[PDB]
Amino acid sequence: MISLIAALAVDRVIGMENAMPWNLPASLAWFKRNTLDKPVIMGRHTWESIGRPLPGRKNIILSSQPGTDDRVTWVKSVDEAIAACGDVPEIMVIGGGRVYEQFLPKAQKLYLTHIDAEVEGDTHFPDYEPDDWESVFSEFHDADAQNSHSYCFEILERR
Amino acid sequence: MISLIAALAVDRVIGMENAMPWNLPASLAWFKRNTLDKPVIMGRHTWESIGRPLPGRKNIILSSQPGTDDRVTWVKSVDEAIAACGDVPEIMVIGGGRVYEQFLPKAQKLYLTHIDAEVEGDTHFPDYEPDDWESVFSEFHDADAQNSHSYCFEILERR
Ligand SMILES: CN(Cc1cnc2nc(N)nc(N)c2n1)c1ccc(C(=O)N[C@@H](CCC(=O)O)C(=O)O)cc1
Ligand SMILES: CN(Cc1cnc2nc(N)nc(N)c2n1)c1ccc(C(=O)N[C@@H](CCC(=O)O)C(=O)O)cc1
Ligand SMILES: [Ca+2]
Ligand SMILES: [Cl-]
Ligand SMILES: [Cl-]
Repeated sequence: MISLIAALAVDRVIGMENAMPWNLPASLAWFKRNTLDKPVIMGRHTWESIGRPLPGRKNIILSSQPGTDDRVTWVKSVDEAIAACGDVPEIMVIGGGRVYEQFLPKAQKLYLTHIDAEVEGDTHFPDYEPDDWESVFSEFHDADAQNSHSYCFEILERR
Repeated sequence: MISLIAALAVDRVIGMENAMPWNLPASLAWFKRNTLDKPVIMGRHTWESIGRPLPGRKNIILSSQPGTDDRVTWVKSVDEAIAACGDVPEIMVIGGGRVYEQFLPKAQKLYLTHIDAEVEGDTHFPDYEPDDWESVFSEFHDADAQNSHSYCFEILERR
């Protein structure tokens, strides 16, 4: 089963290249809890923003360009990315935009962090008609001394 | 001598009700570099925001209220704060607003990170007179894959 995990600002704006203007360690903990011990597929820009292999996960980079680093798996197509995962219960696709667009059709679950931040951006998370998806869990949190903005975790299942 | 080290958004904003809406590991690395192996003096709110004692530094908390952690030194006056420092070449004051206000008058140097972020602030860095300070180092950087906003590091020495 393929799942997409994303952090979205108002209007579904997502990061493109530069780091997003927010500080949400609680959201990063949610991210870690949901991807640990699973294969993660990301595009090149996401890899650069991360800056190192995520520990405890099989890191797969989908890109047309060459594999800089030997610590991760470089793939050139969706098929190859899938194959590289082997046979596991759940594959996590962590972005960016183009990567999400390529896997959404095959996706069965969405883990989303909705953040109350108005960011100007070009890229948006693909349009999902939540009537093709059942929202199964939603939990809101206010901003605090450690988290810059209000955020809401949501899990949606493909119906 | 005493030095103040701070991260200022536009209009000299240093703090908000919640965590600052930025992600700047480069600025945190500059903060680490310049405070390592030195005593650091902070107010209670800054302490609570950090969450733990800063490694490799002597952590001194200036507050009217009682000590909640055995890992740090709790002081009740600027005078006591200074004394707790011992015989060191440089004492770093890391905030917040009220602490900076109390130490500015005794400071000989400022290490500033100016960040291009427009935010409604709660607390601001005390107004400094540009005629009283000399900039001896400046370095600009744009936002990138890991840093959400452009910033510039500056070190000023009292004329
Ligand atoms: C830029 N980036 C991509 C990123 C960030 N937040 C997301 N958040 C959500 N919800 N979804 C994503 N796909 C997502 N992707 C990053 C950057 C750093 C780490 C990271 O350091 N993660 C550590 C946890 C934090 C830490 O140890 O500092 C981990 O083990 O996952 C993760 C993703
Ligand atoms: C909230 N806060 C106060 C803070 C933040 N940035 C600043 N930046 C500058 N330039 N000046 C300050 N006084 C300053 N103070 C913090 C929070 C965390 C860490 C921190 O984790 N510092 C690690 C470095 C970062 C890391 O390991 O992620 C250190 O060793 O100094 C420091 C200050
Ligand atoms: Ca100069
Ligand atoms: Cl990407
Ligand atoms: Cl404080």
